[PDB]
Amino acid sequence: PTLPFHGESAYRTDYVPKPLPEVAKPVEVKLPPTLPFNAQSCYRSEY
Amino acid sequence: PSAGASIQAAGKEIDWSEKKLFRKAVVSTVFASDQVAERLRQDLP
Repeated sequence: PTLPFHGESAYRTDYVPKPLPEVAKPVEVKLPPTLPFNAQSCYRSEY
Repeated sequence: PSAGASIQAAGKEIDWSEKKLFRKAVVSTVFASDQVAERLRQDLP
């Protein structure tokens, strides 16, 4: 009697549509806070 | 002739908006100062 066949292409077995990589690292960063101007001049302190 | 209900092929829309001189670029650690920024400024322990 006829038999079946376990035939696979070498391109089809290894290249199945892979699961998509999980998109990640949406990192957002904040700046250090600003600082006041706590300074004089020569003509504000000494006069 | 009523077989005209179809989404149009060759999908370009003609860009009416401003052209993208600046695309969103991931600015991260090496082009991120900190560190010496509070070492030159001593934000206290």
